[PDB]
Amino acid sequence: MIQPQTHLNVADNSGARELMCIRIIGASNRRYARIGDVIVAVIKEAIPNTPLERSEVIRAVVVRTCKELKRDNGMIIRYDDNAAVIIDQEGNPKGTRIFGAIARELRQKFAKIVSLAPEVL
Amino acid sequence: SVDAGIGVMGTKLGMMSFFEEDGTVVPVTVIGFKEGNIVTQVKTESTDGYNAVQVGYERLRDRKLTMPERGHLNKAGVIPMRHLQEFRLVSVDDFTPSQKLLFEELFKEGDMVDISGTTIGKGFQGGIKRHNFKRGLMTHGSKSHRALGSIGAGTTPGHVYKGKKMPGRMGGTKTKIRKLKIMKIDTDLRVVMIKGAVPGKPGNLLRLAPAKIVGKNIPKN
Amino acid sequence: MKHGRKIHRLSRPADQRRALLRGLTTQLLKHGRIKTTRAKASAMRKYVDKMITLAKEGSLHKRRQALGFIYEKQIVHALFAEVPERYGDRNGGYTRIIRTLPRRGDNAPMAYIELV
Amino acid sequence: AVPKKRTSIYKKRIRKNIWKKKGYWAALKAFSLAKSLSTGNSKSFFVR
Amino acid sequence: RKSTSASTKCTEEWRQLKEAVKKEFAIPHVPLDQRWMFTLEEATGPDIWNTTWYPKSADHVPTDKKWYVVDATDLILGRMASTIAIHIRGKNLASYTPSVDMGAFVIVVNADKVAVSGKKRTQKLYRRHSGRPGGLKEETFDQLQKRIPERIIEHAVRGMLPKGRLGRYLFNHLKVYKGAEHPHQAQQPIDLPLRDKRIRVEK
RNA sequence: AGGGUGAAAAGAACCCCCAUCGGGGAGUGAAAAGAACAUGAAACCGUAAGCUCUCAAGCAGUGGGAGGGGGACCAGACC
RNA sequence: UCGGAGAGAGGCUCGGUGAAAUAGACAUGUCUGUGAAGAUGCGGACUACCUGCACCUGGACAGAAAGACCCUAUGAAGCU
RNA sequence: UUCACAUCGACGGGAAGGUUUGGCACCUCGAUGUCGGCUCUUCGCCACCUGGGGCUGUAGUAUGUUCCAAGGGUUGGGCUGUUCGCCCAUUAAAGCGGUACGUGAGCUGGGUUCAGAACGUCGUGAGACAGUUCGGUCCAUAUCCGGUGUGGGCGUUAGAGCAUUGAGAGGACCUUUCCCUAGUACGAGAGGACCGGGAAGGACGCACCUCUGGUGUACCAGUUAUCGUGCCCACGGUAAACGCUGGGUAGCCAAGUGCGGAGCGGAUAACUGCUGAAAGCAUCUAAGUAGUAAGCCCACCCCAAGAUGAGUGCUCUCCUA
RNA sequence: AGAGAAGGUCACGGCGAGACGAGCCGUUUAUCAUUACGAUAGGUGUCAAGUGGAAGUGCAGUGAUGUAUGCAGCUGAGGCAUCCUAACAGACCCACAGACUUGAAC
Ligand SMILES: [Mg+2]
Ligand SMILES: [Mg+2]
Ligand SMILES: [Mg+2]
Ligand SMILES: [Mg+2]
Ligand SMILES: [Mg+2]
Ligand SMILES: [Mg+2]
Ligand SMILES: [Mg+2]
Ligand SMILES: [Mg+2]
Ligand SMILES: [Mg+2]
Ligand SMILES: [Mg+2]
Ligand SMILES: [Mg+2]
Ligand SMILES: [Mg+2]
Ligand SMILES: [Mg+2]
Ligand SMILES: [Mg+2]
Ligand SMILES: [Mg+2]
Ligand SMILES: [Mg+2]
Ligand SMILES: [Mg+2]
Ligand SMILES: [Mg+2]
Ligand SMILES: [Mg+2]
Ligand SMILES: [Mg+2]
Ligand SMILES: [Mg+2]
Ligand SMILES: [Mg+2]
Ligand SMILES: [Mg+2]
Ligand SMILES: [Mg+2]
Ligand SMILES: [Mg+2]
Ligand SMILES: [Mg+2]
Ligand SMILES: [Mg+2]
Ligand SMILES: [Mg+2]
Ligand SMILES: [Mg+2]
Ligand SMILES: [Mg+2]
Ligand SMILES: [Mg+2]
Ligand SMILES: [Mg+2]
Ligand SMILES: [Mg+2]
Ligand SMILES: [Mg+2]
Ligand SMILES: [Mg+2]
Ligand SMILES: [Mg+2]
Ligand SMILES: [Mg+2]
Ligand SMILES: [Mg+2]
Ligand SMILES: [Mg+2]
Ligand SMILES: [Mg+2]
Ligand SMILES: [Mg+2]
Ligand SMILES: [Mg+2]
Ligand SMILES: [Mg+2]
Ligand SMILES: [Mg+2]
Ligand SMILES: [Mg+2]
Ligand SMILES: [Mg+2]
Ligand SMILES: [Mg+2]
Ligand SMILES: [Mg+2]
Ligand SMILES: [Mg+2]
Ligand SMILES: [Mg+2]
Ligand SMILES: [Mg+2]
Ligand SMILES: [Mg+2]
Ligand SMILES: [Mg+2]
Ligand SMILES: [Mg+2]
Ligand SMILES: [Mg+2]
Ligand SMILES: [Mg+2]
Ligand SMILES: [Mg+2]
Ligand SMILES: [Mg+2]
Ligand SMILES: [Mg+2]
Ligand SMILES: [Mg+2]
Ligand SMILES: [Mg+2]
Ligand SMILES: [Mg+2]
Ligand SMILES: [Mg+2]
Ligand SMILES: [Mg+2]
Ligand SMILES: [Mg+2]
Ligand SMILES: [Mg+2]
Ligand SMILES: [Mg+2]
Ligand SMILES: [Mg+2]
Ligand SMILES: [Mg+2]
Ligand SMILES: [Mg+2]
Ligand SMILES: [Mg+2]
Ligand SMILES: [Mg+2]
Ligand SMILES: [Mg+2]
Ligand SMILES: [Mg+2]
Ligand SMILES: [Mg+2]
Ligand SMILES: [Mg+2]
Ligand SMILES: [Mg+2]
Ligand SMILES: [Mg+2]
Ligand SMILES: [Mg+2]
Ligand SMILES: [Mg+2]
Ligand SMILES: [Mg+2]
Ligand SMILES: [Mg+2]
Ligand SMILES: [Mg+2]
Ligand SMILES: [Mg+2]
Ligand SMILES: [Mg+2]
Ligand SMILES: [Mg+2]
Ligand SMILES: [Mg+2]
Ligand SMILES: [Mg+2]
Ligand SMILES: [Mg+2]
Ligand SMILES: [Mg+2]
Ligand SMILES: [Mg+2]
Ligand SMILES: [Mg+2]
Ligand SMILES: [Mg+2]
Ligand SMILES: [Mg+2]
Ligand SMILES: [Mg+2]
Ligand SMILES: [Mg+2]
Ligand SMILES: [Mg+2]
Ligand SMILES: [Mg+2]
Ligand SMILES: [Mg+2]
Repeated sequence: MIQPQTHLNVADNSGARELMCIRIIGASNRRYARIGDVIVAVIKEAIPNTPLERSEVIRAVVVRTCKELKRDNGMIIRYDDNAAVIIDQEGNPKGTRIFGAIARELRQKFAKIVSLAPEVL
Repeated sequence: SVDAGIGVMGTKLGMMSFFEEDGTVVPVTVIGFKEGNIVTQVKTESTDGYNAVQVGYERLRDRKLTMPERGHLNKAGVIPMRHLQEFRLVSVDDFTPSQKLLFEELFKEGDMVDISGTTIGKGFQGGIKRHNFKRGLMTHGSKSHRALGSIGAGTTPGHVYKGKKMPGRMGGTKTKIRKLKIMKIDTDLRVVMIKGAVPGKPGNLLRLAPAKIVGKNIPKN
Repeated sequence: MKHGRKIHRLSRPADQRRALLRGLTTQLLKHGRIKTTRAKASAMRKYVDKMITLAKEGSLHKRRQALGFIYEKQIVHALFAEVPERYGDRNGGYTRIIRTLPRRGDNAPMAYIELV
Repeated sequence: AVPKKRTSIYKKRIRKNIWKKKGYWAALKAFSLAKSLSTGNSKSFFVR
Repeated sequence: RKSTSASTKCTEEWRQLKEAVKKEFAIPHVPLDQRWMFTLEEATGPDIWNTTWYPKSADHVPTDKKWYVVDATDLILGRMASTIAIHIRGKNLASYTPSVDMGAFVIVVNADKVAVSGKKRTQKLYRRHSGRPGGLKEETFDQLQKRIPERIIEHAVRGMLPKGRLGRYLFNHLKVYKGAEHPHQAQQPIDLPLRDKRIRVEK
């Protein structure tokens, strides 16, 4: 349930420490980013001397919410923080290595991302 | 509003969860039945002007029914019943007064139904709750909050419009929920499980018809 | 709204309504019959029966639970004496409510609640 | 908001008659109640 | 419950006495059919010759009135509706009075064969308005005539009847049917006289 | 700001309703004029009897008057 | 965002007591037209059984007297 | 490039509208008051998107211009007293107008720069400013109409109880990507379709509580201070309308769960047409017809015979003297 | 005029119905013996559910405290049973075979 002005942690190498979400995309006029949605964020805090400068406008996909994802098993999933992964407009992650768990719900639109994951839920 | 096929009536027993082999959980309303669903009366185009069949539903003690009504069900040769309803068909040849309906013969699995019932009465409700009015500002100076807003324009027209949305009574009405699906029929308990919500709390009275699809089940106009 | 909210409010806030009911039941157990408003009566049923059903068992536990409801000890002990005698066979339903002429001052409907 | 005019005699008589009709229903309750206490058979009721 | 107690008995009896004596001395009613200037009785009465004649209750009584039938097939809407209005109103009787109903009943049959000149079939526009804004509805004459064709002639005659109490009460005297058959045979309808030349259209 | 029961307080014994006030009889008086008392208009509040209103749009009247009722002596009139 | 539920004091019903500003008379629809140029009251259509109660505030150029703004007065006063 | 009329259209002309800046002073002065936002509508069409078309300097994709079309839609922020406007990120698109700034007896900022004060400037001066700056009180129990609901009376030609027809009225019929068709037509390539199928979304509507929860002063547990119950134990009161916290069933609720938007139905606008005269040729039109729109009307969903035109149906009841 | 038609209102017990009216359900609570219809509310008994391990008495410990008895104790606005209380007593409205005409039938 990411929405504009929400702050996020980044899940990969890409050298952004923190993102502020400004827009949800592809959802038409929706206000809610949930897992698997592309958001336009900006960089707030960066990891120094990295290809990414703060105050950059970038795309990222939301891989973790504190809201709850519902599969068809009746299974539910809730993380402790919000996080996204910074991508290209191709679906390829800019940074090459991902932290944290992800879901099998991303397997359709993003292959790379499920691949680089340390754990899958 | 000619109705496709005969429907039956039933009682809403409340909802539970229902698994499928692949572990898909569908929430289902469980619709029970009671002694009834008996054809009461039949109305011919000649006699009544149109074609319809009146089914009775709930059984009842004899005393509780009034003399006119009791006489109405004595003409049929049927047991005393609480609720009567009418279904409106295009062809009534298959039905004779006193005939009985079985919901197991009118409804298979994977079939589409339509559930009419009465809604929960929420009483007398404000503009917010009844029409989804946005509420005004809670804090900087503002005295409005849950209030209705302005109700019209200025000197002209100089009166409020008809139908202009206002607080009044909400709920408690005949509602129809189109295109539902029947997950499982239990013969032992004579119950039907339907995917999703139907109106009203348990102990309600429902009407199930086979779904009216505006292209293919109904007269064109 | 309220659907299925079953409690008797008696037009008092929670604290006062509790204390009211404690009071009224110590009165009922002390005098055996009393005159109140129909609302107060209908509300008071439940707690009367709670005390009676309580004293039918008699354990130090139960007795402590009654002492912490009723105001006057003496009445509680009297209960734990009398009840096994007087109510032993009655399975529930220990109160009669016999309604009367309304009150002159406000026209509040009155009633007589009896320990049966 | 005030009364732009003064209410006409007859309309006022109709509104007050409406308020007087509640007396009619009260008199019916009272009568029925009297005929109930006038048999001395009611165990739900008590008078002193 | 009709009380047969001596009281109500008595009262009814007495009232028929009052009525009897009031009937005997009252001036008789002489209907208007070859009604000659005066009966030796009226001659003792009020002055009805030097004042304008106004109809009394015995006259206009509903049960008397003529009935007429208009076959509306190949008639022209308006021109017929004027005739109809005249007869319903009573303007063709010597006894006509503006304040009273002296008129006839008129039965219009074949209300779907009524004819209209020029492009009106597709042009003429029947509008009616909900009373909400944006609440305007419009039909062409033809949509109407396929849907509920009686309303066309009712709507054309009601226009030419007076407006106001007498107007509406008059409007109930117009009985319209779409088929060629009317269930009024008991009332013995006469045919309607039409003195207009242009009222009959020929194709 | 608050005047005028009657000629005279003769200001109502006695009985009834009855905790008092208040009342109804009886008695006083030319009259009840009964003490909030002398003539007692209007607004305003009602009660009874006659006709009449619940498909109706209206500064409420007016000319025409259906039907119904009432007191007449110029009963063809008036209300 | 985008509202939700709850508790109290009112609101609501019943009994007791019981105001006020307001008020030519009011038998007090809508559209359009007209008109001192934004009409319940004039015209034409249209719509409307009688009458309550709870709510809402678009209208009645709603209500609370001199319009603080502008001008007038051979007005008033304070000040330079 | 040729070519006035794909698209522009100079010099001039003829209009409509009444939204800009104005002229007038018919209007109200007592307390008939301007611009922005909030809430809440509603209407117009000169059409921003969505539906159908003609022409193109239209290969395709995408345009350009124009025709019919107002059913629906028309985001969220940084910035301003602002109309205006600028930008950021989106989007199918982020239309322009009317309604006394539409809306102040619904809400709130400025504005009528009210009285305090300061700056610049003008004035000897008191003071002044279509200069700037900080501070600065609008009340309201709804009589009538209008409205949203919800009753009673009476009518409906004997009185009732049920079940319905549907005149009329409303709600809703919205939209985006993606995938087959097919990397097929089209084009040298780069690019890349019409038409018709399939899924997922958005907004909106109708319900609902199985799951995930919110509240839950019904309840359960911890726990601080303190006064009660004779004292320990254990409970009760108070710490407003929970002392403070941690949970919570039923209800109510959404962020949760379902479902909806169907029509080889009818008639049209633009347009495309077929037979075909008046003018032995031609012509979509004069006769007569054929396709065709998110528009119009039925169908869908609720209401509905006070529909006084008061409907139809089934049954019941009308005793005694 | 007696009586009280069918039905209605009131009363009485209620509600997932409700501002009030309105709506809906009840009003002796069955019999059964093979279906179902005769439990409205409260109480009582049991069940789901919540909370999370009662008091008392034992043991361990210098003690705060832990541990056993015990899915305990409290609660149970939800179900299902059972007439134990209250649905007692009752009251009011209400019964011109449906004015008049005309055809048709007999
Ligand atoms: Mg029934
Ligand atoms: Mg409710
Ligand atoms: Mg808001
Ligand atoms: Mg506030
Ligand atoms: Mg109170
Ligand atoms: Mg407290
Ligand atoms: Mg309990
Ligand atoms: Mg005396
Ligand atoms: Mg005393
Ligand atoms: Mg005395
Ligand atoms: Mg005397
Ligand atoms: Mg004397
Ligand atoms: Mg006097
Ligand atoms: Mg009418
Ligand atoms: Mg009438
Ligand atoms: Mg009138
Ligand atoms: Mg709330
Ligand atoms: Mg509250
Ligand atoms: Mg107070
Ligand atoms: Mg009161
Ligand atoms: Mg006064
Ligand atoms: Mg009126
Ligand atoms: Mg003019
Ligand atoms: Mg006008
Ligand atoms: Mg008018
Ligand atoms: Mg007039
Ligand atoms: Mg005139
Ligand atoms: Mg208003
Ligand atoms: Mg208000
Ligand atoms: Mg007006
Ligand atoms: Mg006026
Ligand atoms: Mg001068
Ligand atoms: Mg001077
Ligand atoms: Mg040209
Ligand atoms: Mg002037
Ligand atoms: Mg004013
Ligand atoms: Mg256009
Ligand atoms: Mg287009
Ligand atoms: Mg084009
Ligand atoms: Mg090209
Ligand atoms: Mg449009
Ligand atoms: Mg529109
Ligand atoms: Mg629009
Ligand atoms: Mg598009
Ligand atoms: Mg505005
Ligand atoms: Mg606008
Ligand atoms: Mg206003
Ligand atoms: Mg300021
Ligand atoms: Mg100077
Ligand atoms: Mg300050
Ligand atoms: Mg009022
Ligand atoms: Mg009103
Ligand atoms: Mg009404
Ligand atoms: Mg009614
Ligand atoms: Mg009636
Ligand atoms: Mg009737
Ligand atoms: Mg229906
Ligand atoms: Mg219809
Ligand atoms: Mg109507
Ligand atoms: Mg419609
Ligand atoms: Mg459609
Ligand atoms: Mg190719
Ligand atoms: Mg397609
Ligand atoms: Mg969808
Ligand atoms: Mg839930
Ligand atoms: Mg639940
Ligand atoms: Mg909680
Ligand atoms: Mg909950
Ligand atoms: Mg002590
Ligand atoms: Mg405590
Ligand atoms: Mg204390
Ligand atoms: Mg204190
Ligand atoms: Mg307190
Ligand atoms: Mg808590
Ligand atoms: Mg949903
Ligand atoms: Mg065509
Ligand atoms: Mg062509
Ligand atoms: Mg030719
Ligand atoms: Mg040709
Ligand atoms: Mg043609
Ligand atoms: Mg078509
Ligand atoms: Mg279409
Ligand atoms: Mg479509
Ligand atoms: Mg009817
Ligand atoms: Mg009639
Ligand atoms: Mg009876
Ligand atoms: Mg009732
Ligand atoms: Mg009740
Ligand atoms: Mg009884
Ligand atoms: Mg029970
Ligand atoms: Mg129960
Ligand atoms: Mg223990
Ligand atoms: Mg404890
Ligand atoms: Mg030890
Ligand atoms: Mg448990
Ligand atoms: Mg039993
Ligand atoms: Mg009993
Ligand atoms: Mg007859
Ligand atoms: Mg006869």
